[PDB]
Amino acid sequence: DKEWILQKIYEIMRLLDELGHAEASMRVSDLIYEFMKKGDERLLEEAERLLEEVE
Amino acid sequence: GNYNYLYRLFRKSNLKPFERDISTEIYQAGSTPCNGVEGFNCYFPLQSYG
Amino acid sequence: IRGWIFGTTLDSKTQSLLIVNNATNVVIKVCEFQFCNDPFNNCTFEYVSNLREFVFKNIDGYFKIYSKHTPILPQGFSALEPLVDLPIGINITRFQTLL
Ligand SMILES: *[C@@H]1O[C@H](CO)[C@@H](O[C@@H]2O[C@H](CO)[C@@H](O)[C@H](O)[C@H]2NC(C)=O)[C@H](O)[C@H]1NC(C)=O
Ligand SMILES: *[C@@H]1O[C@H](CO)[C@@H](O)[C@H](O)[C@H]1NC(C)=O
Ligand SMILES: *[C@@H]1O[C@H](CO)[C@@H](O)[C@H](O)[C@H]1NC(C)=O
Repeated sequence: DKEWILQKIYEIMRLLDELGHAEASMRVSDLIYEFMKKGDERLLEEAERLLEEVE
Repeated sequence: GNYNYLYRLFRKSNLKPFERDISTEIYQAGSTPCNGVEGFNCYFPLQSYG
Repeated sequence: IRGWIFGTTLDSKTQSLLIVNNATNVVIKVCEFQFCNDPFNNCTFEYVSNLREFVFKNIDGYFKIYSKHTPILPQGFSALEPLVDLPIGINITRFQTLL
């Protein structure tokens, strides 16, 4: 499951760059770094929430 | 957005003091070899600052 | 013997430290060199300057070289003086001697 979560967060920041919202992308990237060091899956929920605010 | 500046987001290990790693080899996040190809659990290690 | 190659790999990909004594001087480079399987682009450092003892150490940041030249591996004792401190921020796991 962790592998899919990392892929989803990665795709979210990639999209945020494409959408022209670099600050949101930067914030999501930070979620990736923290995620790769932890078992905390709520970082996905934050990546998704940030994307929803942008879209 | 100025996307010229890059930082490394994905790395297999931490750096030693004053070590300079400029490799662009695709990072393997999963259990399977990437062989230079991005995709599920394979990423280009550098992310831009927009 | 003219020189040495130091790095993680000796096949491009990663920067390698090449130290070569040729004719009149010593040429030191840290380019991502493509080496031959029998030796004898991206550069961050370049510098250009019987029993010969050398010591090579890789501390964080610097690559340290010590050396001593004495007249004549015979039994005896001497100490090696420092030669050069190279500010090369690379990973070294293997090396090769160039003849
Ligand atoms: C120098 O590079 C070597 C590889 O060429 C590194 O060794 C690898 O380290 C990773 C991460 O811990 C391991 O998963 C690999 O199995 C190791 N490979 C080998 C052949 O040992 C080494 O750690 C690097 N040195 C420094 C200081 O970063
Ligand atoms: C020593 O090698 C360098 C290349 O690294 C070359 O430019 C130089 O001319 C050589 N020295 C002599 C005396 O040929
Ligand atoms: C030098 O390294 C950079 C990555 O830092 C790469 O993009 C570039 O293509 C390399 N140039 C050559 C000539 O290999």
